Amino acid sequence: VNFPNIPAEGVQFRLRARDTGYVIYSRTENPPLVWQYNGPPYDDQLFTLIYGTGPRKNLYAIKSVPNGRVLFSRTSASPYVGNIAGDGTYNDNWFQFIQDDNDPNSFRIYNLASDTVLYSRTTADPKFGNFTGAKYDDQLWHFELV
Amino acid sequence: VNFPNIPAEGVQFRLRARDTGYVIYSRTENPPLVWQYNGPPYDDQLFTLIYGTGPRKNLYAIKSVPNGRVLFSRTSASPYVGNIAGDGTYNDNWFQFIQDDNDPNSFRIYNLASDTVLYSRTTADPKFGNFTGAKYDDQLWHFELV
Repeated sequence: VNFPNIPAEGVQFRLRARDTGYVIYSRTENPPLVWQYNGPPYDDQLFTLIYGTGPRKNLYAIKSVPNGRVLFSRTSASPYVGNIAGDGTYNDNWFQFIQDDNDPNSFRIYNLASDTVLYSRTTADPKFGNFTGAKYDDQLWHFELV
Repeated sequence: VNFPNIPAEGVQFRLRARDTGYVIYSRTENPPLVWQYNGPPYDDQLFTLIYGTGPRKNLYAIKSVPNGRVLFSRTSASPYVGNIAGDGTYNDNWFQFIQDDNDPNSFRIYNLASDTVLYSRTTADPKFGNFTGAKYDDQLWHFELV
């Protein structure tokens, strides 16, 4: 089931993991350019969505407020999760927000191209990344409106 | 997780529901034109897949062997599940085969355009159809190679 409370285009938010409470950042210098962060609010944690239409209905690109790059999530080469210019030029820039089957206020950030979800955890490296497999709580996210 | 054993293009199969044991048919006369059936093998139960590429990577159109129509699954207007000419001209012609997380030998037939899965049951009308909501065993299918 698609998440029923996806922000409108233009609406700013952070992506905060339910369990760790960490947020995603997306920046242009100092790799890793996309990772998780536990600390104060900074601009590179801010996103809006580009809504897919036509064949991309129910998919979205996740676009950085300060730098305009969109996220990607792939398994073909490193970095697996990253950012790129182009407003969703690449197929692996397109994400589905899939409501959790138990917690209606959380969702997984699912990539159709790579069949992966994003996760945030505290112990096992890599502590942020993408994953194809079973459902775990560390895959659950919130849109934190700002 | 995408079902790991999706038939090659050109390979014929029936779509058989795990629990009811019914198969899907897709025909051109006698509505309903797409429905479930418990009976002898007929050619209108045979399908092959068209593999999506580009924005349709990991999606598939489900094409009738005898009549060439592809399935659709929609919520805009009746019939909700049906067939139509072409090789997936329409966005609701494109399906994802999503492995069940508990029974690795079964999958759901998921439509990205309509956010629905196909189901087969013996109880309430409509006994075959599409559905947006919780996961149930009546949504589980097999590819039956012929």
